[PDB]
Amino acid sequence: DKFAAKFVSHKISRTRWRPVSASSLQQPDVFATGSWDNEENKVCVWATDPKQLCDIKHPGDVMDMQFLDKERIVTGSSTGTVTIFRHHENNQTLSVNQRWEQAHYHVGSNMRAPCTAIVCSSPEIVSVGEDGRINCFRAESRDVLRTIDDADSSTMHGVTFLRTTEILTVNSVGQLKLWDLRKQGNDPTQIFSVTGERVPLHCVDRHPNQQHVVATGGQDGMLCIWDVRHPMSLLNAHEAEMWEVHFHPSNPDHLFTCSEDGSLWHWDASQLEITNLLPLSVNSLDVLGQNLVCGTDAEAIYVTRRLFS
Amino acid sequence: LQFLRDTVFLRYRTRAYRRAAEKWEVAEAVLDVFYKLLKDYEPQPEDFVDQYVELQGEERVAFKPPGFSLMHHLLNESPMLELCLSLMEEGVTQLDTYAPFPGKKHLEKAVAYCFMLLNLTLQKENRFMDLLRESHLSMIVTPLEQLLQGINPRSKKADNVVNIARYLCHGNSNAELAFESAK
Amino acid sequence: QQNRHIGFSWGPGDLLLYETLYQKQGTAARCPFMYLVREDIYSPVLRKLFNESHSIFVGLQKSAEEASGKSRKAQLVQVSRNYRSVLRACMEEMHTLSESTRETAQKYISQISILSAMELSWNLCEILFIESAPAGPLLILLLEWVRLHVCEVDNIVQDVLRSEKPTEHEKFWDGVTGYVLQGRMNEARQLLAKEASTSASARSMCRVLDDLLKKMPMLHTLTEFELKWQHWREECERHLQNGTVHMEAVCRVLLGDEEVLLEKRDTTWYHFLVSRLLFKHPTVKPTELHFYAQSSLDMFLAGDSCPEPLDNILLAAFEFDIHQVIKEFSIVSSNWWFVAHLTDLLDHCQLFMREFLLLDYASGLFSHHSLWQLGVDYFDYCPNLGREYLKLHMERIPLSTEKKALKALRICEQRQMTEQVRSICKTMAMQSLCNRRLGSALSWSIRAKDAAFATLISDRFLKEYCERGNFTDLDLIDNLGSAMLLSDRLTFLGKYREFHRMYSQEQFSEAASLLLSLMTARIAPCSFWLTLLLDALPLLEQKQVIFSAEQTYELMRCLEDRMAAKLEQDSSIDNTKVEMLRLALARNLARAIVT
Amino acid sequence: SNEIPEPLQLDFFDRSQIEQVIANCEHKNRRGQTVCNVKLLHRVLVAEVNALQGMAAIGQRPLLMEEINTILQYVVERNKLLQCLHAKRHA
Amino acid sequence: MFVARSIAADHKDLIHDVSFDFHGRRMATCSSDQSVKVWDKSENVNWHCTASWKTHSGSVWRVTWAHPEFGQVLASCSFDRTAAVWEEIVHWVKRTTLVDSRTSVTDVKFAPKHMGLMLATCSADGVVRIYEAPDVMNLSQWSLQHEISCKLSCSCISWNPSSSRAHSPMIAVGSDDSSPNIMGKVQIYEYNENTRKYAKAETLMSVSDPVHDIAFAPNLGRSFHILAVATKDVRIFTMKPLRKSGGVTKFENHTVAQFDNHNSQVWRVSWNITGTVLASSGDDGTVRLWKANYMDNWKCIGVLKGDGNPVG
Repeated sequence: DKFAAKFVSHKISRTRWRPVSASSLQQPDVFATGSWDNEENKVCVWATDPKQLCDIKHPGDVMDMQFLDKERIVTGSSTGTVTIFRHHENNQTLSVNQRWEQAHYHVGSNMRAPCTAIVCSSPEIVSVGEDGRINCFRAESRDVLRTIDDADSSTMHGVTFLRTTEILTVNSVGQLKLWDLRKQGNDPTQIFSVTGERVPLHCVDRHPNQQHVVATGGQDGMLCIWDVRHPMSLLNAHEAEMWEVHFHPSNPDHLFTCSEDGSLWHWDASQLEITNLLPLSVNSLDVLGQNLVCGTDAEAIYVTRRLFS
Repeated sequence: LQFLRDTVFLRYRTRAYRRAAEKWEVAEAVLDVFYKLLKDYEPQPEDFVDQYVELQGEERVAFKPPGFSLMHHLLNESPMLELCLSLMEEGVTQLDTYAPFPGKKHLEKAVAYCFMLLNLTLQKENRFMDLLRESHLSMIVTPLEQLLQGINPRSKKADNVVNIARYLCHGNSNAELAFESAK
Repeated sequence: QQNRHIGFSWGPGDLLLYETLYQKQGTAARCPFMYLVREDIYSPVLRKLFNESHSIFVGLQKSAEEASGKSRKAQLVQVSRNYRSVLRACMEEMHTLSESTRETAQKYISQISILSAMELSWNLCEILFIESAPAGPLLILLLEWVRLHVCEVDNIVQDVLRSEKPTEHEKFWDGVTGYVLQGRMNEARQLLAKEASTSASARSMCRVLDDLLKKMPMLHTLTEFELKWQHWREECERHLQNGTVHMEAVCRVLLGDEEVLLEKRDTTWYHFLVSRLLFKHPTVKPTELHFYAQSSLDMFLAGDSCPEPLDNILLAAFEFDIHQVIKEFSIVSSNWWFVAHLTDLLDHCQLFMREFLLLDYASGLFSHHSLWQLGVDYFDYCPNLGREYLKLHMERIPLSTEKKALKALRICEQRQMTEQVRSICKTMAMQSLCNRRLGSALSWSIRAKDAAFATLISDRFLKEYCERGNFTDLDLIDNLGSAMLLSDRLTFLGKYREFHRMYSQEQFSEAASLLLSLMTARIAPCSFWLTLLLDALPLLEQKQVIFSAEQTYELMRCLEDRMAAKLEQDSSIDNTKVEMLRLALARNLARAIVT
Repeated sequence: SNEIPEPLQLDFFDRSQIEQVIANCEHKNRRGQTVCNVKLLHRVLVAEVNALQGMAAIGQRPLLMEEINTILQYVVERNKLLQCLHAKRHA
Repeated sequence: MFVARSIAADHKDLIHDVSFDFHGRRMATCSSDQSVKVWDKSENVNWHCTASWKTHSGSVWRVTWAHPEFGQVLASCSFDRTAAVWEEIVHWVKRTTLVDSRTSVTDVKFAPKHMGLMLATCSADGVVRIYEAPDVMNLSQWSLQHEISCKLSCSCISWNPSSSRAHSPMIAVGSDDSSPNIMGKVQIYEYNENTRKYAKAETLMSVSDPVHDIAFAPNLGRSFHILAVATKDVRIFTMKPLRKSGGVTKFENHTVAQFDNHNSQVWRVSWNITGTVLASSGDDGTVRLWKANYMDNWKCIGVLKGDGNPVG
């Protein structure tokens, strides 16, 4: 009943709301979606059935999408190119701002390498990739500020700004590496791994308040709670790979985990209360207060405005 | 103001404290400044007119006095009001236990600051609402008397009023809160 | 053209046509052509249709066991209603598209018409078989069907009531008579409530007609209805006799007069049929409906109008011949969605091919870049020939990003398709390795549990170590654990790295033991033998003796065995090594004989 | 008292799948004889690893054989303990 | 929706044979100007030429792509009795030049992956040679392992795609020799493990006319096999193995379809990915597609005109 399902024609890989001003008591209404597994993929912007406002033909596949600010959307293509789009609200038109065509490319060989994940702290854009590379750019710089080459032989899947000038990266062999952007060396400060297992890690998230709490997800569908200072807790959850984990921004006591089996579970800390919000595969989710949106591989967008009712 | 409010109220809710008592001190400390900011805000006819200053070529609304913004977030259901009511509820519950808690006096002072925040609001509520209707602003405001009866997201009822009353039971211990509740 | 033979190259779902040479040893042209042969599945709205229908199907299949009898019948009717609702929604969406772009409106309008045909046919067939209502309720539902699909009478009456003074319109009596034809008394009575006040005699006659329309026996037990109906018809006939043009015709109708039902047949053949039945035969027999319909068609298409294919389909449905309906539809429609779903529903209705059509549909789903998941879903349900098809197409899907590959593997694993898993894993690993990425290759190899590829990867690591002097990705090598036992070469690498760690952090004794163990087991290749011996050398040299006498004797044996196999600068250093080794061993042996 | 030891540590097998073989062994020869026969069980176990093709990396065979022996011992122990419990219950 | 695409071939001379890869994105176009061009497909359907090189002086007949598991391996047979193996270095590089054949190598076919990398070349002398590369990293090393004499001029070869262990490897060999009386131009060779050599199993005596092209159909988990023979008329056969050793298991043959609708010589026959739709070419310049219905009745489903338009 809560969820209103509008069927689109493109598999939805990413769903992210437009950051809302805290001072004003406004409710988030505009969110953005990115599509994959199609000949001509695209980036759409919707307003809460959701009505699409504007969309742009995105070259390649939209792997990861982050909202830099209210008017800028940073998208990572599957060809490695990291692009920034400027939203002109007055004319409802998305326009290309700045792009780094060869941000990620495999060593020596010809052809391209995919950009798995991006993270943003205006004006710093750190992008990891399948190749061992942690390229760092700036909103107005036409050049790459720093490139940690051969950082990880294995494909890196995700990235997040632990503290400042520090990034936590997960890789295909099950290793959480703490990196530092000030040290000029190309070696990780610390490497956290489960003893004996090499289960790949797909997702990583940091607690909004305390910076020492990091939650990650593996191919075994297990939620591992880590303490970067001191895995504290291993939680059995899904019976299949956990693609994305997200903490609720306003009230962190709530957590949402999406798996390919098709279950948008909700964890409530405030005895963890686990409930199935949805009745193919759920790829992404984004929550901001009482509003949540998730995109599935069944070419559908599920939007709720009364999540906690 | 923005820094204080946002950061310190967040931490009020969810942030590890080695000492249990330190959880309340932070709240009381930021709540005191909220009180003294709201006490002197006398609604003027120029507060409800706003100007736009050109900072770095981006027309951004100017910063109204601390009181304007300290009120407009109170006459709606912003998490300020929700957290204030939740704080009163927690204080009533913990005080009902009648035990020697850590930071009992601190909670007394903080909830007193909360009740005084409420009691001051109602008068300037009439005044602001009256002025507000005349300035042709777009901001919307619902009086406090309809908000106290709102649906509490925790109890799923309008039980703010019941929580308020219970402070009367503790009249022999905390008479100040008793007087404020009666008022 | 010009006698050029046309070659073909079957790809994964696409035929490539190229014009080869003239066959005979070489009209002058160029050769700039390369066509691709293969839009039901490409329409976006139709994709959404497919998605929702898949979910409906899954729901139905799971509920087949629990729901029984009358409950099950109702559930089936409801499922049919859901399918038709989705069809209607899709049709409505396409209409706004045709409105937006009138340049493609013709194509869209044609598609919309085909969809409507499918939907109305769906409804008719579904009602007759699934609902299987008795003599009376069947005619009630037929009347409903006509009203819902043929809304032409409504448009007429709409234009009427939007006139300036409706009673004087040319359409007025037409819409009244149509309301009466569709069995809706109330609206015709509200209509002639308007003219009743125009004049006095008109008033009187309208009041009489209104009374009859109100007191008309109608079904909402059978014989009683029948006698009341007979009495009402007698009364109407008497009124007609007493009167003896528009109310004339209306009461002509209220009796069921064949002429007046013919002279204003101006809606469709089936509309004519329904009107005729309602008036002439209020009680309807399902078995003779086919004859009635044939007669109605012959009467309506009295000219040279040839039975449309749709008309033929409808006649076959009236003859209760499901097979013929399916056959006719197959010729007209390439999209098998309708056919398959209809067969599925009727199969659950236990009436009777289903597996064949479903297989074809899901095979097309696997020829689409994005619709391949629905194909998997539908192939699974087919009993005997599903697995083979599934395995084939799965193994032959393009794999690019690690995401797609991971999803494919997950799908395979659930259905216990080991061979398919292995192939995919091997392909991925090979590509990864060609582009450096040693770490990624190893993981994929571990997953397919392949000893050969693991051996290969471990060999490359050792080569790199020899050249650089330092091991790369030390951490990856330390936590292999049980994956190490996959290959013998992999096992060697791990133990060597362990020795490296050990002796570095003051665990010389353990390290030496591990080294001697490795050498004696012959896991090491021959070039690593010499390095292990060189390492053993300073171990002996250290003031605190590490190797025992017997261990050094075993090393001696290995050195001598190596010398024999070798036969079947470096040499100088190795001989010096040998001599020092011997001296140390002998001193230790003395100390042991001593101790 | 009851003293059941460690589970199966399988190198190139699935610990969960060995339970089906455990139930095969748990078939009652006659009455209350959930012990199959050491002759049959041994033969079957030896033939299982032969079926597993030892191809390129054929250096793990001694380890494989030790594992067979350990499994047999554990099965025997289980059966003995069950029989003892049954006798205790009778008493 | 049958579409018509006009890709400028950029070829100075007549194109002979094109062949797609396993995953359907890379294709090789050999031409009469002694050049082999590799066209790759981008995200957009547009095709782009990536590598162009000269290969052999003799007329190149066929081009066969290997399974991607072994890498990007190509193969090209020619009039000059050579079979070259190509591989990129990261430009295509010749690794070996198989020249044991004394006559024009006419057809080259890669073995199914389960057996290994076993290239097979049939020559006009009547000898099918099955080579084998021991290590995939070193592709310059190819050792001849089996030579099968057929006593007739070989024209085409086709392996059995079946991966069932019960089905021993089988290879089919045709004969283009226009023999006036000699029949049985299609011979099937089975691999007897006991003798570790290839032995003749069945000879299709029915085919008494020159065989231009043969093609096995995927088994699809069935007891019998399907072989398409292109002669003066399209013929489809069903070889059901008999009951059951020390020798070849004899077969029972039945001709289930014979189409002379081409009214001309059928030159090429190829199945689709699932072996349901067979295509055929002819002197008429038309490609007729044949598909079986639910009653096992084969019928033509499509015909094409020379100018590229479909026949309505």
